Amino acid sequence: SQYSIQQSLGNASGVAVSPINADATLSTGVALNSSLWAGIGVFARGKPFTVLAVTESNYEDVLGEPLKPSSGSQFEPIRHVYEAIQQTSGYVVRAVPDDAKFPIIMFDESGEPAYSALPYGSEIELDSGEAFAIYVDDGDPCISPTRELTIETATADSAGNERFLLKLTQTTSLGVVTTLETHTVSLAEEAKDDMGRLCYLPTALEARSKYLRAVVNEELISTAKVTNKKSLAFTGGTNGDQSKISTAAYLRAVKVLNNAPYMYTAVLGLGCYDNAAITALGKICADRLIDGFFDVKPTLTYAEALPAVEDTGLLGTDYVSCSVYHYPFSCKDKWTQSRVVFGLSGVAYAAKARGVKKNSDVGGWHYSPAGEERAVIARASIQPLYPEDTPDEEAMVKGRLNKVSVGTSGQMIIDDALTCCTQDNYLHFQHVPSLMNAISRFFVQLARQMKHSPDGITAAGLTKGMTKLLDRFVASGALVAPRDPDADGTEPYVLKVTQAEFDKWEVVWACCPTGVARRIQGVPLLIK
Amino acid sequence: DQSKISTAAYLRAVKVLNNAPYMYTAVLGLGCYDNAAITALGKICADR
Repeated sequence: SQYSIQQSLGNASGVAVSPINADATLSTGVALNSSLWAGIGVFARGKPFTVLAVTESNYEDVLGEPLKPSSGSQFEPIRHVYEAIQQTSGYVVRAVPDDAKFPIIMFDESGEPAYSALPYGSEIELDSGEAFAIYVDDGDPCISPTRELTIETATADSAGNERFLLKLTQTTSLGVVTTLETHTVSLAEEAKDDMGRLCYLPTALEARSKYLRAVVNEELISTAKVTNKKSLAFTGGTNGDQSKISTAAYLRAVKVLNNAPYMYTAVLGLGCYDNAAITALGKICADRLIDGFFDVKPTLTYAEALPAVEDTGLLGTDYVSCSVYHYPFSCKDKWTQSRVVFGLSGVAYAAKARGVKKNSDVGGWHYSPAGEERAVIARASIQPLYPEDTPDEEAMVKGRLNKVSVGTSGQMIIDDALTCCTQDNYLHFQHVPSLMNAISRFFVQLARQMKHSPDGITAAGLTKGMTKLLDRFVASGALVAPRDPDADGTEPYVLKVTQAEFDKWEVVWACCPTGVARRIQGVPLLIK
Repeated sequence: DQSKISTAAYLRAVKVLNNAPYMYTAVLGLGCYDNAAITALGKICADR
């Protein structure tokens, strides 16, 4: 019609405006100064084999209350999570034993309920007389506190379908009874609630409720009717024995964590001392170009610590960014007030996060996770496990094992930044791989955004983006002038974007990383 | 019954709005949660 604006204007009278170009102002949003930690573990409450999300204000309820050290070896990951959350949120994966079962309540045409329990990861087959089944997907075995489900009759909708109110409430062993969630659902395939949302039972429970799930029987759903049932009771749920877990469960959990569609920059090995799982997490590091902080069993003597590092499998050249720790000390627990021992992965990641939060523009990735201002260990009544033994500093450094010490003022600190790389070059320090991986991740983002463009745009865009990013790093202070300014020039970074064939755009950037200050030597002199 | 309306009616209404001989600088999607209608209104934006 009129007031319309064309864009082509080919060989005919008229006026047209071309669409806005906006190609010389292409930025990239990656937000490099952000770090999240991902880990697997064994907990009390949570959905098994499904990626979770833990923040500083919900971990207690999403992951359940902390376990008890006297129960067994399952008390480690909760403490690791508590020590690592202090800085940033993260993602966890809960792995359960084989015989863990969740409760199920199955109804019928008349409405008389029946109870059962089914192992995790299995769907439900409905009997002939069963109309619909409701089960709990929070992961809690519904043993303490108990959980009760109530059905109440409600007013029918405008169309005429009957909608009933579902109320699930938790009751503690002491006697405290509080409501937990409520809904208005119906068995009709098209009925709607008062607010207009869909009220069909399966989809409604799946979408708007994070505690329950339901299934229905298509044949019997037409004639199904529900009565008024008050104060039902889930039963049969059982978390099983969590002391022992087959390596298959850990492998499945780490595979799920691999396939998780999220972003994280640390693969913390939360209290999982299994060689296969540690190797898989190292593979995750190598694949995603991130950092890992694993730790050997913190109950081995200094003599057996060295062969265990070779055993755990990351010693080689593929995993150049994974650090291995060892903390053979005792401590007094924060919650249960007992004598417990656990690892150092959480504190190592806390040190790394404190380092990465220093710079604000691009984030400081060049700070090593050690020292007395960024890696202090906060515990209670640290009592050494083997006071009669002594470290093996030279052997530890040759075997790539970071060691704890006592810094100034008497608080224990981490005093090494050595990775699992065996080659004796710049790559075995901790900060260099992290900085290079940050650059590589930014490059991947930029090139993915800029793929499939003509060479004229591509060359200029790539050069501009890389020059800007590396200038930001140099201004931050992570790159310095080369050590020998005679052969390899005098610039911190050298960038070269070239074409190899019709489409092989090749970018080569060489950077000079900063030098950590690990060994300091003073030589006093006297002047005649 | 104004509860349910076929997408044909919404398409006809948005076509009439497109062909309207007036001047406006905002194409507010007043409480119409239909994918086809929203796409048509986006077309109106991109055109005018």
